[PDB]
Amino acid sequence: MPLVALLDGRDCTVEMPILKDVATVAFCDAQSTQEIHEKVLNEAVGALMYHTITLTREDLEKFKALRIIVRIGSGFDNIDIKSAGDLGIAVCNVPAASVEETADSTLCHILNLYRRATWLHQALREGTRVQSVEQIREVASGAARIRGETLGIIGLGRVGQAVALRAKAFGFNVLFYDPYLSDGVERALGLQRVSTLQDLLFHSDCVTLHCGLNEHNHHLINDFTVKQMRQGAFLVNTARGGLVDEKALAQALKEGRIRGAALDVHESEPFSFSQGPLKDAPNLICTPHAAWYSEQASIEMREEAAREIRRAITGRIPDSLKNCVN
Ligand SMILES: NC(=O)c1ccc[n+]([C@@H]2O[C@H](COP(=O)([O-])OP(=O)(O)OC[C@H]3O[C@@H](n4cnc5c(N)ncnc54)[C@H](O)[C@@H]3O)[C@@H](O)[C@H]2O)c1
Repeated sequence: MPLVALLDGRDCTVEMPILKDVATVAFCDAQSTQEIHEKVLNEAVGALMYHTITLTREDLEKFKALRIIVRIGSGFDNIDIKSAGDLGIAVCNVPAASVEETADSTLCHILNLYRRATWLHQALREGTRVQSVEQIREVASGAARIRGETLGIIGLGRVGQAVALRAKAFGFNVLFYDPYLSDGVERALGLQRVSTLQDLLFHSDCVTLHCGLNEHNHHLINDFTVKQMRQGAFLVNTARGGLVDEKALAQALKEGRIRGAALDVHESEPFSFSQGPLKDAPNLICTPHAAWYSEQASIEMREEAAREIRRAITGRIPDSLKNCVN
């Protein structure tokens, strides 16, 4: 049978029953290309991969039989799909499984910044004693009233729309910037749309990123862009690290130009509070790229990825594929 390999993973239990009579399945548990055994490079007809490994043109050229790559997730910026397309390699993803999980994690981070739950809990872990009202106000200093605040969403796709709908219920004003959507999309949803990134940053009290990382938005938030944000604004990023210049963010947090930030993604992952530009940045909440996760979402995307692999080997590429992103 054809060989299909899980590149940056070791567990294939969910995929096995779906691919049993279709392909030989093997895993590499690789963090890089040089960790992928020769057999895979030479014979692999298909590959399943998460977001922890990157495939450049050089890497893709090492596979000699590879005809399809399936990202067990939605973002495929860790792959050079254009070169994959040149090498005759179809690339697909699983766009729907974690939409709600990610939007809910986004709202969690937004609420943690406004309500300071994570920081208040920590203050308590460190032994802070809050006996009087004066003490309560001091320890919770910065906790804000949400109603009336403007939430600026950058990228109104699947997650952006889910966040917008949830945000409305807390009394947030929502605004969004998304240069690729057709006009009128904002009407059906009852949201306000702005024409440029600068307008969105200028009017938002809390900015949330929900765009895919592409060739035109690397470091969308940088030293120039950060200066266009309101004083004391919050930044939330559960989209892609690299959309944000950590150096510009660190300074901003240190200078107080940005009151706080919540990041589930970072320029360099895995993330560490002892390494990088955010080394000793104040008011920073971080999570290990886990916004997408729930037991149900994980199983859902893995079985969908498995089926897509099955369609590619049993059917016709790219005709039989449901989510090829070319
Ligand atoms: N950290 C996580 O766990 C996790 C899980 C799922 C998705 N994500 C990420 O969240 C993002 C949104 O995914 P969806 O929500 O699933 O993706 P999507 O493809 O449905 O929507 C992305 C939206 O961004 C818009 N966009 C692209 N470039 C833009 C720019 N420069 N400015 C404004 N808008 C821009 C697109 O037109 C599109 O509407 C992606 O980057 C995805 O990789 C992260």
